[PDB]
This record gives sequence, structure tokens and C-alpha cells, in this order.
Amino acid sequence: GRYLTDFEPIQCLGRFGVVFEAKNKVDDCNYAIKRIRLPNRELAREKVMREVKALAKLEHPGIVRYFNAWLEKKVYLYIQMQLCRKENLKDWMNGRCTIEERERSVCLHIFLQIAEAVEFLHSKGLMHRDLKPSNIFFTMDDVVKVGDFGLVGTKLYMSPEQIHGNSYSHKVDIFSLGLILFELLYPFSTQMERVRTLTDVRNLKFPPLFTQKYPCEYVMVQDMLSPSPMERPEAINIIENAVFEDL
Ligand SMILES: Cc1cccc(CC(=O)n2ccc3c(F)c(-c4cn(C)c5ncnc(N)c45)ccc32)n1
Repeated sequence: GRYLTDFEPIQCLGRFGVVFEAKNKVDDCNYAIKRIRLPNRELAREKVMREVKALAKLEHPGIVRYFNAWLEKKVYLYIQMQLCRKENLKDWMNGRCTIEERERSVCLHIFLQIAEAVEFLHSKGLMHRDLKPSNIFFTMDDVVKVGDFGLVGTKLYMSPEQIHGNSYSHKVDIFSLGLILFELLYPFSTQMERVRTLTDVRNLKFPPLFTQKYPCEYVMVQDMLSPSPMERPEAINIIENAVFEDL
């Protein structure tokens, strides 16, 4: 409706719902537009609409810039966000499979922006719940952005309690961050080596070369991956960790 009227579709970017790249006819900018099927039940609908009003207030360097939300008639909710690069963080790591291509400083600076975005959210009483490299983005200016979240794939980055449907808190994001930090610092040759190693890391089994090369990050990651959520550090403790002192 308003979508087909005010926008020219360019391509599907992903399919929780569907995300399209599309160009606004009036301002000629390209945007990522998320379309979700709105719940039929009235109470369940109001839940979604409350989440939208909360997220639309958020403004942070690590949060994708927001533009607009509207409904169209079955009802569809449309969310218009800034279009990020096609190369997400998963792609970024895929094209960089050697140590030399994963410079310590560039990697930590990437992780740090993720962690700061997460700390911002937690401080607002929100959590991300969906942190993983395929859902971490770069703007056209190369600012790191946490990806889509708010309204609820691989479970590889998902905390135990979140996988098993147990009660959970913002500590679930800390678990994800831990695995992402390791993955940032430890390139893989093959997809299968990636899965074999990551599942081991979830279980606190690390490659010796990692522990020796990154003794401090190793200890951080160990803590963030505690099976017990209470034991994981707060996002603020992580951001303040000595490992990030070289600015
Ligand atoms: C209503 C509202 C306001 C502010 C923030 C949010 C939550 C949020 O970060 N997002 C909501 C939909 C969404 C979202 F669809 C993308 C996105 C997905 N894909 C595949 C992309 N590719 C390029 N650029 C993007 N921005 C994206 C990123 C973030 C998104 N909600």
C-alpha cells in the first residue's frame, strides 16, 4: 500500500519476518525495510506495538538508525531502518581466514562497539537476544551496529538457558558476546572447523594456541561463557576490562 506507493523495491535482504532493500521515491535514499506479519489476537498485537514504541526511542552509535513504522492491511507492520552494508560480520570474518588478516586491534575495536551497544540496551532494561555475526552490521561509514532485535536460525551463539526455554535475563547477551569475541580473534580455514571449534568453546574447551596467544581474552571469554548466568560479567565490566585499554 503505502509501501508499494512510496517505495521502489530493490531486493530481499533476508527472511521472524522479511527484510527488503528499497528506495524511497521522495528522498531517493535506499533503506532496509522489515515487514512482519502482525498477530491476530488483540492482546498479542498490543505487545508488539509496545515494543515498537520503546525501540523507536533508542539512539546510540551501535544501534541501527530508525526512520519510520507503519501498518498496512491480516495486518503487516513495516519498519524502515538505515540500510547497512551487504557484508555483515559473518562475511567479514569469512573473507579473513588468516591470523594476519585478523589484527588484534581491529578485532577488539569491533567487539568493543558491540559490547557498548549491548551495555546501552541493558542500561535501558532491554536485551538483544539475537547476537550473532550474521546479525551484526557495518554502516556505509563502517560503524559497527548490532542487528535486528526486539520482537520475540542457528542457536550456536545462544545461551543454554535461552535454548532450553528456562527463565532468563540480560545475561544471555553476555554469553553471545563471549563466543563472538573468540570467533573474532580466531580465524578458521573451513566452515566445518568453525562449527567443530565453536561447539567446543561453548563447552569451555579452547584451542591451546588461542589460550597462549590471548591469555587475557581467554579468561574474559571463559567467564562470559559460564553455564550459570549469574556468573557472567556485566557488560560494563567487560567494556572496562584492561584488554581494551590500548585505545
Ligand atoms: C522500531 C525500531 C527502532 C529502532 C531499532 C529497532 C530494532 C532494529 O535494530 N531493527 C529492526 C529491524 C531491523 C532490520 F531489518 C535490520 C536489517 C536487517 N538486515 C538483513 C539488514 N541489512 C542491511 N541493513 C539493515 N539495517 C538490515 C537491522 C536492524 C533492525 N526497531
